[PDB]
Amino acid sequence: ARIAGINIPDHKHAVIALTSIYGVGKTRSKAILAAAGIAEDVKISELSEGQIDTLRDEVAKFVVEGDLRREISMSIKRLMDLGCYRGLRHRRGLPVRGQRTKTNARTRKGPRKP
Amino acid sequence: MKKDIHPKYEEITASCSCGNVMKIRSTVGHDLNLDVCSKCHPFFTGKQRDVATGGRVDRFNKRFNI
Amino acid sequence: AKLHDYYKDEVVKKLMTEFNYNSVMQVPRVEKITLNMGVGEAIADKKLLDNAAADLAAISGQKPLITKARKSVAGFKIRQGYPIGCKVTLRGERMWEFFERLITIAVPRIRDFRGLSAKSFDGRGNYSMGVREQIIFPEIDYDKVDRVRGLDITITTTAKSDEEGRALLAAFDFPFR
Amino acid sequence: PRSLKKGPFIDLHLLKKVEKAVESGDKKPLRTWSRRSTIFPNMIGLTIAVHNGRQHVPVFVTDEMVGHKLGEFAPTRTYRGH
Amino acid sequence: AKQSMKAREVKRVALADKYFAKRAELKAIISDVNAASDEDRWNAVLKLQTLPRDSSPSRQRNRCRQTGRPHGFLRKFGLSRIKVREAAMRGEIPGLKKASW
RNA sequence: AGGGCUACACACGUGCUACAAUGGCGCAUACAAAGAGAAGCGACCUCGCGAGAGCAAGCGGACCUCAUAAAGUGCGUCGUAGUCCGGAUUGGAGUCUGCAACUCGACUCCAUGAAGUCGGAAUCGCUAGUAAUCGUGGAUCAGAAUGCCACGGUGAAUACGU
Ligand SMILES: [Mg+2]
Ligand SMILES: [Mg+2]
Ligand SMILES: [Mg+2]
Ligand SMILES: [Mg+2]
Ligand SMILES: [Mg+2]
Ligand SMILES: [Mg+2]
Ligand SMILES: [Mg+2]
Ligand SMILES: [Mg+2]
Ligand SMILES: [Mg+2]
Ligand SMILES: [Mg+2]
Ligand SMILES: [Mg+2]
Ligand SMILES: [Mg+2]
Ligand SMILES: [Zn+2]
Repeated sequence: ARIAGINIPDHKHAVIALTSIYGVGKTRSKAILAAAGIAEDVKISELSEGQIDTLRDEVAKFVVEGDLRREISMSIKRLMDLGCYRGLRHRRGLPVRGQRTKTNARTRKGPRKP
Repeated sequence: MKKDIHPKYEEITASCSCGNVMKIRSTVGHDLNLDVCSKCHPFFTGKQRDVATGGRVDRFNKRFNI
Repeated sequence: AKLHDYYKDEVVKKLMTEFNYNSVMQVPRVEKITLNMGVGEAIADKKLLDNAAADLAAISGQKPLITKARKSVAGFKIRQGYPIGCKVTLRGERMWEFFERLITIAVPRIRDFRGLSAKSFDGRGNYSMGVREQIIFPEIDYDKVDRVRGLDITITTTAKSDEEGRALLAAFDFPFR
Repeated sequence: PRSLKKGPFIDLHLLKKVEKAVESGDKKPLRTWSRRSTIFPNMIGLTIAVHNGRQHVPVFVTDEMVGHKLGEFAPTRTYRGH
Repeated sequence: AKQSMKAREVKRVALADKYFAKRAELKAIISDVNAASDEDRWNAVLKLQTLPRDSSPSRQRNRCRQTGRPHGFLRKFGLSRIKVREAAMRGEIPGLKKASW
């Protein structure tokens, strides 16, 4: 219950808890429990320690919190150092992929200023 | 120097991708494996010669179709 | 250490042959490398100094001298005695270590490094280069970064003039565009 | 993005120009209008000035922008603020 | 439609249906997987793009067959909704009538 | 030739999607109608997690294809969480159309998982196969709908009265 440096919750089924890793959603959680042979109908409670350990090194076979944060933030930083269009969008705090800004840009624009 | 005010400064190996591996007593915390170096860098050995293994290769050359 | 031995034999040899010197003592040594971060935003975020200090501590393994405003400067809204910076002096084995680390790891890792200057000497052979990104240094984790504060660096040499300064640094394989 | 079974794209006139630039070029930037052309690793170190709509903004080609097109670095819509 | 736009669409259909069978084989070669993709596809892409742009069937707007109108077109009758209603109420369109179900 | 109509401190309309348990999710199995097709629909089989790709018969169409309907029903899990709700953002890797998907296409896979706890004054639609919900086709269309125009599946409550 201490994979990757986080505090993955008990009382949640195997997948429902393993989603919590920053880099492990439902699909990668099913794949981890697949390589680990661990059933997804059980919690992370009734798993023996060796199960948690094999889960650990398969999660490390996948990408994890610190390195995911680092890689995506360094991707964004490479963009904004490159000074391309998407870099400018990330800088200015506007939609990046071409969404609508005249209206409906809030999750990317913040709440309304004036 | 003084004690219990300075960080940890053990001996760490840093290995680049071209086979340049350097032993340096440094303050990182664990082993390091970097990509560029003072040798495998254009401006450091060949500024109009060097090769890379990234966005100029992985992103383009791997997918290149000429 | 390693770079110090490389100096003591190879660079001293080549410098003697290059300058036609009568004494080994007459070749440039290096006093120190003083790593400076003139934060200047501490007046805004007092915390931002202990975080910046944490970075010089990270890059070079010495707790940094948190320096204070020498005198009152109202234009910058700073008084006399307020901690608006933090520095470290690296001299000796530790300086040699850091110098190696810099030249071999961080000077290549600068963003599209088109090269370093060759005029950045005071006028007696003491170099002073400023880096624009703290991330270039490997020590940074980026797991504990607030912002992208750069820093500057002064290579203090016992050299006589700018010619001896350039000679000494180029001898150490400095990029020197 | 453009499919791999067709590879990348670059206009033929631009390709000829950039190959001339990286074969015997020491003279002048390349004033092109092909914002749609994926950058080559050949042009790395060139100063193509791509049409932003009204002028041509110079862009020194860097090897971190390879699978990118000439229109990511030319801005078409200037906006000071409200 | 300004006349020029009409003539534009005329020349566009003309050059499309002329340069056909060339654009099409180049498209087949590019979509193809074989020939080691070395010169086949990387030369077919170039030849295709350098074929005059007018030759593409993706520059036909399908204007109204009478009034050159870009919008409101119906391929079946070849006319805008306006001229379609006009001729359909006059009776020049066979089998056509105001439906009501 | 490129760009803009797609620009964004903002305000309004019309919609889509939710805020969840009458639900989400996996597995199993039902029941349509109306359409459209030839420089088109495209069986099958095989490859790919998927988008889709190769191969390719049939069909100018009560014959072939698009095309597997969904909600439903059974089986389990969740246990009221900002959650196994939400799917906005953003990154990475692609597929397809098209000369070309950067501004400025649509989808696909992985991860990232925001607002949002049923919404003020005010305001809207509907008297029955209607409202409400579920899904399918068309036209425009090289590609590009949550819009529009059609089609069916379940299927209400209430109307004292002026
Ligand atoms: Mg996760
Ligand atoms: Mg069209
Ligand atoms: Mg006309
Ligand atoms: Mg608009
Ligand atoms: Mg509003
Ligand atoms: Mg939904
Ligand atoms: Mg029919
Ligand atoms: Mg939330
Ligand atoms: Mg959440
Ligand atoms: Mg009525
Ligand atoms: Mg209905
Ligand atoms: Mg009733
Ligand atoms: Zn190297």
